[PDB]
Amino acid sequence: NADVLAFGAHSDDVEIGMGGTIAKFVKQEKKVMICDLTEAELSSNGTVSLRKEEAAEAARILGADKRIQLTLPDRGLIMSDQAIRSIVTVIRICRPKAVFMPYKKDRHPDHGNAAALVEEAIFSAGIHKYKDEKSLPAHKVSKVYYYMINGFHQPDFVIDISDTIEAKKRSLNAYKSQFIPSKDSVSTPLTNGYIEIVEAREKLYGKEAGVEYAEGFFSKRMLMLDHDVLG
Amino acid sequence: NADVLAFGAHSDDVEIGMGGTIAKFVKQEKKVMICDLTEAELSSNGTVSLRKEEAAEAARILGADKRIQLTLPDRGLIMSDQAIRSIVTVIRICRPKAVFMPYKKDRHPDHGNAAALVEEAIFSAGIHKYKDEKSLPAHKVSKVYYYMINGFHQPDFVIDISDTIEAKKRSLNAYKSQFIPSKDSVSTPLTNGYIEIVEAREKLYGKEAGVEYAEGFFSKRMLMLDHDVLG
Amino acid sequence: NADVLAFGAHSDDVEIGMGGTIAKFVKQEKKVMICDLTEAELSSNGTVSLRKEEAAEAARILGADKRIQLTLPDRGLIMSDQAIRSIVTVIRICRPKAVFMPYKKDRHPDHGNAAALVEEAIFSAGIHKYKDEKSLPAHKVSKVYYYMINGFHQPDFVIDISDTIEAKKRSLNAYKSQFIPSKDSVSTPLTNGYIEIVEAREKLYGKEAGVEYAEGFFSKRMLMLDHDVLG
Amino acid sequence: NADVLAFGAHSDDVEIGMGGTIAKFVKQEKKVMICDLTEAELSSNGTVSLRKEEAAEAARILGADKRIQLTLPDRGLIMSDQAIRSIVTVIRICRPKAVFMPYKKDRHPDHGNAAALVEEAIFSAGIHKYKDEKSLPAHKVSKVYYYMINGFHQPDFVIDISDTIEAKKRSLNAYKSQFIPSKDSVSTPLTNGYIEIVEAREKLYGKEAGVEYAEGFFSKRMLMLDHDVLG
Amino acid sequence: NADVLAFGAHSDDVEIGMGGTIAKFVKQEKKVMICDLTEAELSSNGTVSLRKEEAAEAARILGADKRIQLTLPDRGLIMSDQAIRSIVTVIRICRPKAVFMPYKKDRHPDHGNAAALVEEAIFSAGIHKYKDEKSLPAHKVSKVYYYMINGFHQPDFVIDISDTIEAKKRSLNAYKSQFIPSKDSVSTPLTNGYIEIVEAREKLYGKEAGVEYAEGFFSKRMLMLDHDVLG
Amino acid sequence: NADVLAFGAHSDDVEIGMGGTIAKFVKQEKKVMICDLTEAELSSNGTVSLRKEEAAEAARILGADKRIQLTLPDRGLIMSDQAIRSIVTVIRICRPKAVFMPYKKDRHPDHGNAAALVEEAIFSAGIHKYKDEKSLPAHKVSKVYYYMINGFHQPDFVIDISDTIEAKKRSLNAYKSQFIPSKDSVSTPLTNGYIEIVEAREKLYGKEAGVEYAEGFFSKRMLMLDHDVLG
Ligand SMILES: O=C(O)C[C@H](O[C@H]1O[C@H](CO)[C@@H](O)[C@H](O)[C@H]1NC(=O)NO)C(=O)O
Ligand SMILES: O=C(O)C[C@H](O[C@H]1O[C@H](CO)[C@@H](O)[C@H](O)[C@H]1NC(=O)NO)C(=O)O
Ligand SMILES: O=C(O)C[C@H](O[C@H]1O[C@H](CO)[C@@H](O)[C@H](O)[C@H]1NC(=O)NO)C(=O)O
Ligand SMILES: O=C(O)C[C@H](O[C@H]1O[C@H](CO)[C@@H](O)[C@H](O)[C@H]1NC(=O)NO)C(=O)O
Ligand SMILES: O=C(O)C[C@H](O[C@H]1O[C@H](CO)[C@@H](O)[C@H](O)[C@H]1NC(=O)NO)C(=O)O
Ligand SMILES: O=C(O)C[C@H](O[C@H]1O[C@H](CO)[C@@H](O)[C@H](O)[C@H]1NC(=O)NO)C(=O)O
Ligand SMILES: [Zn+2]
Ligand SMILES: [Zn+2]
Ligand SMILES: [Zn+2]
Ligand SMILES: [Zn+2]
Ligand SMILES: [Zn+2]
Ligand SMILES: [Zn+2]
Repeated sequence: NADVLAFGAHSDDVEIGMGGTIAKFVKQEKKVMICDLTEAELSSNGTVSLRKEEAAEAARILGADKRIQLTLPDRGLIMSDQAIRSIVTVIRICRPKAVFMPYKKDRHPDHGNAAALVEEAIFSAGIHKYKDEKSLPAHKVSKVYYYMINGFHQPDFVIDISDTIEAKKRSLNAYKSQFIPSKDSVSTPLTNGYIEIVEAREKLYGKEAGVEYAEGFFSKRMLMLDHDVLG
Repeated sequence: NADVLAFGAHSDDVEIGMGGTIAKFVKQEKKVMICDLTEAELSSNGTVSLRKEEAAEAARILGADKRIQLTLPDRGLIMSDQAIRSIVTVIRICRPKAVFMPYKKDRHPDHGNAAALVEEAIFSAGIHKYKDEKSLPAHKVSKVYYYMINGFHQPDFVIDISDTIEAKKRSLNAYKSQFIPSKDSVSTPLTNGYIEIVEAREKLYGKEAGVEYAEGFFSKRMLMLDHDVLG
Repeated sequence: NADVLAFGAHSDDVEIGMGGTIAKFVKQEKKVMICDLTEAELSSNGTVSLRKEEAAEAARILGADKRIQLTLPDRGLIMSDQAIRSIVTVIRICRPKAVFMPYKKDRHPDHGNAAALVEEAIFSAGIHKYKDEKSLPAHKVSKVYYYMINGFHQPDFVIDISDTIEAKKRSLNAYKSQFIPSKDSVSTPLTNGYIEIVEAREKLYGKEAGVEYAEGFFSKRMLMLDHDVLG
Repeated sequence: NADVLAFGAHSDDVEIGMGGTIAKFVKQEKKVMICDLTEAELSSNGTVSLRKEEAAEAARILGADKRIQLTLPDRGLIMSDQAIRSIVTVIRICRPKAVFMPYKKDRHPDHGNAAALVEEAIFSAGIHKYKDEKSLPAHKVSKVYYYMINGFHQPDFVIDISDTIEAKKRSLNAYKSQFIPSKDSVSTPLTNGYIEIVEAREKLYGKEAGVEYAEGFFSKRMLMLDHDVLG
Repeated sequence: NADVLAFGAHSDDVEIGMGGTIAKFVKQEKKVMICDLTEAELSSNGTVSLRKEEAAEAARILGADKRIQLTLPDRGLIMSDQAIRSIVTVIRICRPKAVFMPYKKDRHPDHGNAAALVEEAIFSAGIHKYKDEKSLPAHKVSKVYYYMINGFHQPDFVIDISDTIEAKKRSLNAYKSQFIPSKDSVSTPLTNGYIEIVEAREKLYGKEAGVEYAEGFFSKRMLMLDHDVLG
Repeated sequence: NADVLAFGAHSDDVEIGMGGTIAKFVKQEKKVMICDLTEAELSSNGTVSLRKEEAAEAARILGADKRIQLTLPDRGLIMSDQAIRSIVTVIRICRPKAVFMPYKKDRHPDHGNAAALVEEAIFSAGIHKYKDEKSLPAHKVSKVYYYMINGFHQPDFVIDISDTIEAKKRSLNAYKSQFIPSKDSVSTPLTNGYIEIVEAREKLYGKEAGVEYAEGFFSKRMLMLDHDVLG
C-alpha cells in the first residue's frame, strides 16, 4: 500500500519534476514508489546498465521504498492495449493513494505519451473485470497529479520543497552520465547547465508562493481543499 | 484579526456563493466577518431596512462574527479612488488572513465590478504610505479567493460542505423578500426556484469530489498545498 | 435515411447525454438511430446479455427506430484502421443528417477514444474511394454534435428537454443493473445517486436558458443559425 | 417593440459587422432599430453633419425602421453612471427582443468600451427601481449578440447573408467620406480597400458554413437551439 | 542541407498553406524541399499518376529543389513506430534548418495526424541511438512551424507574400484535377471556388499586417526575435 | 523620432521587464526613451526625490536618450480622458516606431492599469482631430509590445540579452532604496532577493531559446516576420 507511486518515461524524469516532493513525503514517513516505463536505451550518454545503477542511487538518496523497472521501448510509447496492461499490474501491486506522472506539454514526446498510457492504466486498474498479467484485484487511485520535466508552465498548485532542495540536487547529481560532461560524452540539452535551470524554475515557483523553493503540479481531477484553504 | 473577510456586492451574495463554507469555518472556531459593499437599494423585492434585518439573521444563522455595511451605490460600483479607499478601511480594520469575493463571470455586472474594487483594495491595503479614511496601518492579506453567485463554472478547487448544507439553506431562507413570492412580490430570477438551483450546483461539485455537497472557488494567487496533497 | 445517429461507447452513454433530446426528436417525427461501439463486457455490474435487454428497453422507451450493436472492445477503443472502417459502415447504412457522440472531457477514457474514432469515420464515410466492409456509397453527414456523459462543462448550446425529462429518467431506469443496487451489485460511481446528478446538471443548464431542463452540446463545425437567432 | 436594436460606437460600425443580417431581418418583416453612441466627431475624413446624412442613407438602404443618435464623446466612452443611463433610455424606448453590439477584441478601443457600456445598460434596463432620464418601465432583453468590426475571429455562430451581400455593400458605399478617397481625404485603414476586406471575411465565414457569404457573431448568454439543430 | 523541408499529408497541402512563402524563400536563394507523406490514392478526383505529374509541376513553378514522395496510406496516418521511422529518414537526408507541417485544427484528420507523426520524427531524428532505415546520423532541426490548409485561425505570426501571390496561384492551378471541374469530376470542397477562398484568407492576414497578402504560421517552440522586433 | 518608447507605472518597471533589451537596442544605435507614468510617491522605501536620482542613474547605465516623468498618481491610474491625453502628448513628442508597456497579468494592479491607459493613448495619438495638451500632430506607432514585471508567463517571443545581462543588473542595482535593505528599510517583495528572481526568469527564457539569458514579450498586434523565420 504505497502512499505515492510516481511514474516517469525514463529514470531521472521523476527526480527532475518532483524529487524535492518525494524527499519531503519520505520525511513525513509516507511510502513512495518510483516506476520507470523504459530503460532509456536510446540515451545519447551512458548505457542501460550504468543508468540502472545511477537510478538506484537517486532512489536511495530520496528514500524511495522501491524502484520498479518496466521495459516499454524508449521512443516507442505508442498507445497499445498491452502497454496499458503492463502499467495496470504496477498500479494494482503498489495500491497507491496518489499517482504522479509527467505533464504532457514538453518538448520530449515520450513525456506526454507516458502520461496518456498512465491515465488509461489508472482507469483500467479500477475495473474488476479488466484482467492484468498477475490477475490482481481492482484498485482505485484517489489523487492523480502531473509534474513538469522540460516545461516552465503556470501550475495548478505548488509544494514547498525549501527543506529538501539539497536532497533533490543530490538525486540529480547521481545521474552523472546524463548531466555531467566526460571524455566520451556528447552534447545534449541535459549536459549544458540543466540542474541549474531546474533550480531556477523551483526558485521562481517558490517566489509565487513566498518560500525559497517549490515544485509545480497539475491536477485534471477536481482538487478538494480543507486545511490548506486557511493554512 | 478575522481569519476570513467575505465581500459581496449585495447581502445574500456571500451566502449563495459560500454560506456552507462560512458555517464550516465558524464550527472550526475561525472568526468570519462579512462585508456588503451596497445596501441593495435597487432590489426589485423588499426595502433597504427589511433587507438589513434579513442579512443580520442570515449572519446569525451562519455564526459570522460581524456584518459590515458599506454604502456604495447598487448598480454604481464604477472603479474610483474613493470606492477603493472605503474598502481599504474595512480590510485594515478586520486584518483578515483570507479575503473572499465574487467571481467576475456572472450575468450581474455588480459582481465583477465588486471583485475589481476589492482586488485594488487588497493591494492598496498593504501599502503603508496609502492612507485610508481611519489612518490605519498596512495589512497584507495572505489568501484571496473567488466564489460563484449566478455562475456554474469549473472551479479551481472545492470545499466539502456536506455537514453545513442545512445551515446554508437556512441562511438563504432568511432572505424571504428575495427568494419567496408574496402578495406584492415581482418575478425575478431569484423568486423562481433559485435556492434549489444553488443546491443542484453544490450537489454537482460534490460529485466531482466524491462528497454530497461542495462549494467551488477560484484563486488567482498561486495555491501552495501541503496536507491536502495526500489528505 | 436517419435524421439522427447517436454513438456511445457503452449502452446508457447516449441516454445519459441526450435521452431527453432523442425523445424530443422522435416526438417531432424524426428517425433516430443509436449505435453502441462496445458490448460493455467489462461493466462491474450485470452481464453482456442482460445489458443488451436493458438497452433494447431504453431504446423502445425513447422511441429510437433501431439500436446497432458493434463489438469493439470495452477499454480497447485504440485508434485503428479496422475500428474506423467498422464505424464507416454504420454511417453509410444510416445516412444520417446529424451524428452525435461523446464529448472527450470525461473521466472515462473510452468516451474520448470513441469520439476520436467517430470523427475519423465521419470524414472517411464521405470519401467515395474509401471502401467499407459492405462496399457502400459515400455519405456526407451535415451536423456533428458532442453530448456530455460524466462531465459538467459549459456547453456551446442547449436543447430544451423540459417536456421529455420523464422519458429520459424512464430510459435510464431501464438500466437497473447499472444504476440500482441489488444483492450482488458492487459499488460504482453509477450506483450512488447518479440519475439524480444527471437531473441536477439538466436543471442547471435549464436555468442558464430560462427553462426547467436542458441538455448541453458542443459543435466543432461552425453553427449556422436562422430561426433560433430571434426565436 | 423593436425585434432588434443594434448599437455601434460610430455610424458604419453596425453596417460593417452585420449590415447583411439587418437587411435579412427587415426582409423577414422584423423591426430593426440602429443606435450610434457617438457622432464620430474625431473621424479623420468628413464632418459630423455629412456623416449623419450618410448614416441616414445607409439605414434607408438596409430598411432599418429608426436611427437613434446619442452624443457620447468619440474616444471618450469611459465607463460612467451617466453614460449607462443614456443607453438604458434607448433600450427602454425600443423594448428590443435582441440587442447587438461590437465584439471587444478590436484594434479600436471605442468598440470594446461601447460593448462594456451596452452590457451595463442591458442589466440596468431590467431593474424597475433603476431610473432612466425618461422614467420608463423595466425591459428585459432576451437575446444579446456581438458582431465583428475590425476583427477576423472564430465566431460562436454565423448567419447566411448570401441573399443580402449586395444590400450590405450598398450600405457601406453610402459612407463615401469614410471608404472612398477624394481630393481632400487623408489615408486611414478605412480608405485602402476596406469594403473588399469585409467581403473577404464574410466569404471565409460562408465557406465554414457551406454558403457564399455569412456574418459571424458571439453570445455570452447561453444559446438555446431548436429548429437549427437539424435545420 | 536544405534550408527548409515542408511536409504535407497530400500533394497540394504545402502549396495551399505556404506556397507564397516557398516561392519567397527560393527567390532569397534558400534550398526548399517538399515531402508528401501519402500518394493521395483516395482523392475523389484524378489518379495517383496524374497527381504526381501535377505535384512535379507545382514544385517546378515554386522553384522547390526536390519533391520527396512517401507511401504512407491516405486516411491511414495512424501513429506507428514504422511510420515515424520513414519520416526520420527524410529529415536526416535533407538536414533542414526549418521544418513546416500542417496545423492540426483542420476538418481533415490526416492534417493533424501528419503533424503528430512529423513532431515524433523531428524528436527521434536528433537521437543518435535511434536508427532509421538508411542508418543516417542524428540531425537537430532548429525551427518548427505549422501552416494552415483548411483553417482560418488567428496565427502566431505572418510572412508577407505580396510579391509571390501570383506564383502561389500558379502552383495551385497546376492541380487541375483537384480544383477545376471537368466532364468526369465529382463535387468536393476543393472544386467549388477553393483557390479564391485561400486568396481571401491571405488578403485578411495581409490586412492584419499592413500588406496585400500574408500567410499565417504557428510555432510551439519559443520564437526568438532580433531584426524583426523593430524591422 | 525615437526608435523605442518604453512606459512603466513606476521607475524600475522598464528595467525589470526589459533593461537587457534597452541596453541591446542602444548598442545597435537605436534611440530609446523611457517614460514613468508616476513618481512612485507611495513606495514603502525611499522618497520621490531619491527615486528620481536612482532612475536617472539607471537610464544613464542603459544609455537611454531621455527619461520622461509624468505625474499621474501612484495607485491612482484609473481610466480617465485627462490621463490618456497626458500620455498622448508623450507619444506625439517622441514619435516612436515601437512602444513597450507592462503586461497586465501581474499582482500589482498599476501595471495592468498603466497598460490600459497606454493602449488608449496609442490609438488616440494616431487620430488627427484628437487634441493633446501641446497641439501636436497625429503619430502612428508601428509596433506595440508588453514586458513582464512581477509575472513569469509563457511569452509570445523572447529577445536574447545574453550580452547585456550585466548592464541590466547594474541598472537594477541603481535602485538601492528599492532592492537593498538599509537601517531604515521595510520589508517588501522587492527587498528579499528580487534581482536574483529576475535573473532566474531570464535564465529560464534563455533555455527555451538556446541562449544564456532572454527577456519575454507579448504582442496583441499581429507579428510579421521576415529575417527571423530562418535566422
Ligand atoms: O532531449 C533530451 O533531453 C536528451 C536526450 O535524452 C532524453 O531522450 C532520450 C531519448 O528518448 C532518453 O533515452 C533520455 O532518457 C531522455 N532524458 C530525459 O527525458 N531526461 O528527463 C538524449 O539522451 O539525447
Ligand atoms: O438579477 C437578479 O438577480 C434580480 C435582481 O437582484 C439583483 O440585482 C439588484 C440590482 O443590482 C440588487 O439590488 C439585488 O441585490 C441583486 N441580487 C443579487 O445579486 N443576489 O445575489 C432584482 O432585484 O431584480
Ligand atoms: O466508471 C464508471 O462509470 C463505472 C464503470 O462503468 C463504465 O466503465 C466500464 C468499463 O469501461 C463500462 O463497461 C461501463 O459501460 C461504463 N459505464 C458507462 O460509461 N456508463 O455511462 C463500471 O462498470 O465499473
Ligand atoms: O482607425 C480607423 O478605423 C480610422 C479612424 O476612424 C475610426 O476612429 C475614429 C476615432 O475614434 C472614429 O471617429 C471613426 O468613426 C472610426 N471609424 C470606425 O470605427 N469605423 O468602423 C479615423 O477616422 O482615422
Ligand atoms: O475533403 C477534401 O478536401 C476533398 C477530398 O480531398 C482530401 O481528402 C482525400 C482523402 O484523404 C485526399 O486524397 C486529398 O488529397 C485531400 N485533399 C487535400 O487535403 N487537399 O489539401 C476528396 O478528394 O474528396
Ligand atoms: O509590491 C511591491 O512590489 C512593493 C511596493 O512597490 C510597488 O508598489 C508601490 C505602490 O504602488 C510603488 O510606489 C512602487 O513603485 C512599486 N514598485 C514596483 O512596481 N516595482 O516594479 C512597495 O513599495 O511596498
Ligand atoms: Zn524523460
Ligand atoms: Zn448580488
Ligand atoms: Zn460509457
Ligand atoms: Zn467604429
Ligand atoms: Zn491534404
Ligand atoms: Zn511598478
